[PDB]
Amino acid sequence: MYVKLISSDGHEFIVKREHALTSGTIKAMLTNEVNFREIPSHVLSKVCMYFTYKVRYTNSEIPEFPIAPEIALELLMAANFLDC
Amino acid sequence: MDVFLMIRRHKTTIFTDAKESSTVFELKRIVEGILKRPPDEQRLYKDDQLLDDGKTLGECGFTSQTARPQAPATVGLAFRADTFEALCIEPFSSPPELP
Amino acid sequence: NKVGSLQYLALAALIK
Repeated sequence: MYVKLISSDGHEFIVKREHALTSGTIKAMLTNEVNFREIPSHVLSKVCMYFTYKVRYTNSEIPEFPIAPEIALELLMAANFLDC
Repeated sequence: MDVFLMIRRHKTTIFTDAKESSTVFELKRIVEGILKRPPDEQRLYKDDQLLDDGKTLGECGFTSQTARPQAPATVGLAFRADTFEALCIEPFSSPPELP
Repeated sequence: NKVGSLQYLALAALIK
């Protein structure tokens, strides 16, 4: 039901399995635990919020998805890697 | 309406959702399902303020405007060790700065 | 209503 995503700085993010399958890369992985040696906390947290935001508002007026310009490049790289 | 939450203790974040009409107790059950510690072994906090088990999440300040999928609200989680630890939440890594 | 891919959203955030 839930999967555990681990960041490079050792944070664990417990997300619903169905939400995490928004990522094509993660969907290719799947135990209940995926390790990311290259994605830091402040990026992986946003990635997780994206999963939920997408599942909820896909086929919904859609509110903005907030991204600080300071995290955007790292987020871009992460999202590319994650295929989402 | 649904509320979206990051339940946080130390370096662990649970991304979950509940209803505004959910009691704090129901949240503790979700946490029990994930972390295998029953409701009476948990304290939940918002804004350094202890949450009452019998209150709805909405009464506690978790609303659709406040706890959104793009921008979830944090709930702090403290476990009974006999004695409850003080709230320990580790920050995420610091975002870089621009040029 | 369709949610944009995170790559697109992240790039749009660099444009701003």
